[PDB]
Amino acid sequence: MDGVHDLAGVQGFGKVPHTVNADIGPTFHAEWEHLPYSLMFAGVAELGAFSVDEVKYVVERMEPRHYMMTPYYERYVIGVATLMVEKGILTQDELESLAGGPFPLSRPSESEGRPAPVETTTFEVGQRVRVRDEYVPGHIRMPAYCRGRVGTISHRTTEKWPFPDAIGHGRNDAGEEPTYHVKFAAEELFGSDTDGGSVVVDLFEGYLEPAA
Amino acid sequence: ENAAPAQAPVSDRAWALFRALDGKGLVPDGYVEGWKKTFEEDFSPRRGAELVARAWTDPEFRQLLLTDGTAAVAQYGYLGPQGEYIVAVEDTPTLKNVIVCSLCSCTAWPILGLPPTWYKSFEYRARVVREPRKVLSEMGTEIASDIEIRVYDTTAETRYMVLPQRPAGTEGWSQEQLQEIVTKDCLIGVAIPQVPT
Ligand SMILES: [Cl-]
Ligand SMILES: [Cl-]
Ligand SMILES: [Cl-]
Ligand SMILES: [Cl-]
Ligand SMILES: [Fe+3]
Ligand SMILES: [Mg+2]
Ligand SMILES: [Mg+2]
Repeated sequence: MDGVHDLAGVQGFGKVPHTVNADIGPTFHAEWEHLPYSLMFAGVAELGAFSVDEVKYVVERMEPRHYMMTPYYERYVIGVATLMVEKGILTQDELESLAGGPFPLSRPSESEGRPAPVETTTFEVGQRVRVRDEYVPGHIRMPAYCRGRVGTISHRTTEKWPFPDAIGHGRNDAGEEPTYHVKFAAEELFGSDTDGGSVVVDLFEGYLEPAA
Repeated sequence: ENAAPAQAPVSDRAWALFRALDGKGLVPDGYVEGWKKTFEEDFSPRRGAELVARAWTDPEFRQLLLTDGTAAVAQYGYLGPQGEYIVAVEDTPTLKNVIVCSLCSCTAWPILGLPPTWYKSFEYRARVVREPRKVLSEMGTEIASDIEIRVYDTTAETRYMVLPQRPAGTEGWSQEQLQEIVTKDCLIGVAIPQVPT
């Protein structure tokens, strides 16, 4: 999903709000902030109601202006609440009654997702690959800066995981794939407008193809 | 035009989500309190620092950490949620590594701790993959031009830690002494370990 959450390469932001080894304070800065992750794990591990991928996607589905002005831990409060409503566990009415006011949720999905690809390739370390030039309206673990770009394989994982574009929509056809550390030259991704060396993106097999 | 939506206070919303679930018997006794304790006391960059200090003083362990990070971390019992498939990435005289999650916040929780606010900022997420040298400079870390910067974007299930170079002036130090100078920011890759005067 080409949403505002896909921030890598966006220009115009200011300084990162940190200097090295500065005090970051406690783990949680307010008494509620442990709740979104805790309740995420309840939903995944105890209820079996959703996957972690569905949590990533529902945060992607926040209305874009809403995403941009919401602090990090609040986005996950909104996202977990939204999944609980969508899955039929809770109602928005009861959330708003308990909250004593408005509790706007993420927007409905505009895509049913897509299955794990049927035709993929097992790549080897040192091989050149291209990121498939595809557009996915639902969930995908491919930042747009690498779409269509060429890099080389630095690692193939020894484990395999469900394809995000399926499991992020709660589908039954996510299969399993390894991922690949794909190293891109900075100039492949941003031309002359970069001061870096290389970027390594961890890409599902189903996002890749042999380079020309 | 472009206004925020009306919202109850965030604390009220977060505790409303807890109570809605808890009141349906869906949250076990002590469940969120137990996770709070794990997040605050167990998941910690002190663990990654221990791993770095061991690698610096034990060539066999260093090789293991760089080839099968998961196995190395498992020897210490530090695998866990958001930290099941670990890859450690080696700085060298000509390479500086840096970690980000441009899409959200993905981090090797058990051995780095939960991410700091700045790592989850839109500024870091947008800029470090495109202009890491300027970002690090602004944060207080000068990386000379003879050093390639390599940014790892945590886009799938691999969870990373940086193995920084060991600084001069630490020869013969104990693992405990070494650990003390390996900070959270060293593990993320935005800082280099510092040796006092
Ligand atoms: Cl609170
Ligand atoms: Cl250019
Ligand atoms: Cl292919
Ligand atoms: Cl911070
Ligand atoms: Fe993330
Ligand atoms: Mg975009
Ligand atoms: Mg030495």
